[PDB]
Amino acid sequence: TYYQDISPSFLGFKQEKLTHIHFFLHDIVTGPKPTMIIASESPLNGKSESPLPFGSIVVLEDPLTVGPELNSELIGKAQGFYVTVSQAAVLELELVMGMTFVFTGGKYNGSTLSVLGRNEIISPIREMPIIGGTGEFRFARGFLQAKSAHVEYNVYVFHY
Amino acid sequence: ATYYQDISPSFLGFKQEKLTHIHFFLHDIVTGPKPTMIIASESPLNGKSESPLPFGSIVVLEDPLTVGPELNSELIGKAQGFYVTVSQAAVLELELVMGMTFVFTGGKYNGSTLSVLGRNEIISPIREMPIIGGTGEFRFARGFLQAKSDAHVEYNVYVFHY
Amino acid sequence: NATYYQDISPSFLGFKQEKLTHIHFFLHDIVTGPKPTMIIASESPLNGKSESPLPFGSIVVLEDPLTVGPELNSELIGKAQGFYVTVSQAAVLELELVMGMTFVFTGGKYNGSTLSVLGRNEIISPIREMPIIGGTGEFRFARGFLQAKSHADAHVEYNVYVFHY
Amino acid sequence: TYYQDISPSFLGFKQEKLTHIHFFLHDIVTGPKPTMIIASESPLNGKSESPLPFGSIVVLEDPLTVGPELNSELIGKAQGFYVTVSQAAVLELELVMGMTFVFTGGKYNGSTLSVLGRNEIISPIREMPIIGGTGEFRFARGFLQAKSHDAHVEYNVYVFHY
Amino acid sequence: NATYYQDISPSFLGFKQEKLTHIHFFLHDIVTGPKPTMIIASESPLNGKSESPLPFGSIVVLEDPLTVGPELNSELIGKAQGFYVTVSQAAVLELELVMGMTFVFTGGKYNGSTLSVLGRNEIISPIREMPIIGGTGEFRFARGFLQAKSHADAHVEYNVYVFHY
Amino acid sequence: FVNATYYQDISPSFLGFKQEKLTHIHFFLHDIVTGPKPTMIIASESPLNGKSESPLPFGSIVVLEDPLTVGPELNSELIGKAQGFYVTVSQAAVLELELVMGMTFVFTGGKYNGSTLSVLGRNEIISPIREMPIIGGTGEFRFARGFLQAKSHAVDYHEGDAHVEYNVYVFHY
Repeated sequence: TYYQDISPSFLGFKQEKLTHIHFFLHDIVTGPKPTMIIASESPLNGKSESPLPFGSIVVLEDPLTVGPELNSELIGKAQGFYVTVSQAAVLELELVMGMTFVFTGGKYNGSTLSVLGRNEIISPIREMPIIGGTGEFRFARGFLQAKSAHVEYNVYVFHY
Repeated sequence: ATYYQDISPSFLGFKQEKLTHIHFFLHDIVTGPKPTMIIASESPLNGKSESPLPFGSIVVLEDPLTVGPELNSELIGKAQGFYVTVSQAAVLELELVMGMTFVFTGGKYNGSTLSVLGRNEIISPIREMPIIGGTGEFRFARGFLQAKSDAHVEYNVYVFHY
Repeated sequence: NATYYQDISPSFLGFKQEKLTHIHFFLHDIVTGPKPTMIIASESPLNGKSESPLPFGSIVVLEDPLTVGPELNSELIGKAQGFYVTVSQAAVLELELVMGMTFVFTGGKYNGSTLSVLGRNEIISPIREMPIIGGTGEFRFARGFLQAKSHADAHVEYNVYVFHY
Repeated sequence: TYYQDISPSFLGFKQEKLTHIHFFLHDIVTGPKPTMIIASESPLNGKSESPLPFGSIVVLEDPLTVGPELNSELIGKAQGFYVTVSQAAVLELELVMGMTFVFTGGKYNGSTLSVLGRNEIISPIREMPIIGGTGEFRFARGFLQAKSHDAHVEYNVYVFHY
Repeated sequence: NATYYQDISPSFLGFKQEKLTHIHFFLHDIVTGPKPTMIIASESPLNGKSESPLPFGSIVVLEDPLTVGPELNSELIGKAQGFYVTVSQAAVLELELVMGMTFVFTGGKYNGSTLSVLGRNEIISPIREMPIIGGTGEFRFARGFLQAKSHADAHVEYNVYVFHY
Repeated sequence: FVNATYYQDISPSFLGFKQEKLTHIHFFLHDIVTGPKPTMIIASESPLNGKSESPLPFGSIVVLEDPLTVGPELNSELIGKAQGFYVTVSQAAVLELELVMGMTFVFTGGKYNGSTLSVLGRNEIISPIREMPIIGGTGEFRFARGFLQAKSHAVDYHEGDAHVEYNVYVFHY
């Protein structure tokens, strides 16, 4: 009535904001042309029983949609690579992942987040850290959470 | 086309600081049946000076705070405190050091207070003074206050708190 | 579990970590004896007109001892000095105060340190809160608040919560 | 020289700066117009072997100069009041001060600082908190240290601000 | 005017204040000659099939000089070491890279310190912004971003802004 | 002892704040190359393989699931595993490899079970002290900033086996 909480930008301060981003990643392995490929197959290709033996390198350019249907509203790509890092895994596989997200659509059109984290696919919820970012996401500090082709993503990141 | 939302840091356990604009009118009633201030102790050179408040006078006050400049508007709080005349020249362009607190009555900040110790020359249009601290919703306050001018002053208060 | 992790002070990397300190003491107000700790410093001009023991516009000066416990015998660890002003024109017995006082501790870690306070004191309130407006000593750069507890020659329980370095 | 340290405002951040202010406060009692008057002596004047009994109130307008000589460059004035909070003894007076510093001349022209704290005049060094400030000292969190050298006390002021 | 004031560093009172620094150097990617600065550590499986020189899934590993000025003969600042991968299925000339690399600095105050980087990179875009993911040495707790500028062998202009202590 | 009792210094969580902590972590990384059950693989050979004189030629790519123990013995209490990759990145180097690594420590045991840190940095294996940044974390280690410091306890520079000791300093909430 006689008071309002305003933005520190009024007095010229650059407060940090917390931003929750939601989207779906589609790693597509079957199709006329898919989205990820084996950049270098694992030396134990012949011996392991795993479809992706220890030490496979995969690179990927997965689209990011607003909802779980593939033809949902595109908002960005996830580009980068993962690497198979569980010697014992056969199907329940474990990955280290180095991907960046690039967004197109809205405030964050052009802004990118970077990730490097450990993803053990069998887990219901999988947590990797938001390493940093560009554009609006400069000075990013945060994490993400992937549930599970198409994976639900929940990103929380501090920036300005 | 909205895959994002700027959530509050409280969602993750953090307690970010906030900036609040407070706006209200202060009523120094000097004449009438019960006035709002009184001269708790007078300057030992009262008759000598042509000033109504010779250097070294001490007024105590209790001025109501209203949403609008009419005294009848919604009363949101009150200023209590004192001030000291601090210019020797003086006469009518008085200079005061004021120590005073604001209490509020209703709203988010029902019951919270703000304290201020500062300096104003009444003759100037903008007078700035600091928010030295606060209680309640205004714990840990740090900010400033801008006053615009039997009397009614316009107050703009910018506070950081949590 | 043998343990391979411990939390350390940010001191070890040269940072000056902000600490929150909880200070607990009793403030005795001796109105008896040949040396009272308080005094009306400037009575109100409406002294005779009003029925209050301390009418609108009175000014009190105080020099009160601070002890670790509620008995005066307990360790003297400080002293509050300052002043306050009655700021209710209505009040007869339900006084409203503005206080400008500073706590100087003579005690342990904080011997020589001070906290300053300017705030409001409704004397009907069972728990009254005032803000820590700044400090010196270990209490340099202090931000915080303060809570005084007492119902209506006595004493008063202080709990202080003050961030500093 | 392939690298250089830049201020955070290049990226639009409002970084906090630590400022050291040096000046001399002049405490004039002798002469045709001094700088402090006794606004209210205590009800224990004669009953006290003391020039300022417990409970005296003094109001002050003191000039702040660059050097120790009243003639040196004038940069501001201290205004406010202080209250004698020590009983008996005397010469060993202890005072709680509420004053503000208003600065002329400089990048801090028209800016103020506020102080409320405890002055044991005996002490060689006396420390007091900077409780808030205005102008360029909005949100000031700091302290000052006064060194006891008519009088002229050396002040050294250490203020965080934006 | 005789100035009565001065700004100090907060370390005068013990604090370890954030610092923001600009670093400006040139990175040279010699892809041609007797000794280049990178090699194709793992060729992409779709070599014959793709038209681009560096097909999706290629891994390059680099150890590139950093100079203060754009001539390779310029004063040497440090190394950029690391890897990148081509992350665009359709690109033929307008490639897209996810890059992972470090900068060792042998120069002045920052001798021995490192910064890390992991981000996107559109080779043909004029301004290429990548995050500073962290750092060692003086750049512990590094936080920032970096901008690379080139044109439609090589040398690329680098401007990095980093917060640290 | 005495006059010491009226002040107590407490967690700013008592007032709802989430103060950042500084955590020191100490473990031993075990780099097993030779023998029947090793923790490494050369996911891709350097094209320099035949020509170069280094055991791990420039442009090799390794992938590792190294174990983390509290003490120097491999028999010691297992506290985590390090997983990821690195690339050889010095062309002059023969024995004194230069590595760029990207890797994650997942911890099993105690306060930090399931929490990860992630690391991307240079390490110059011959240095007596190798510093590498902590680039982010998860679980209890969300919003992590910090750095490692690895020191070689035992090491064979021809066969590649190592017992490295790590000391990580990380800030978080």
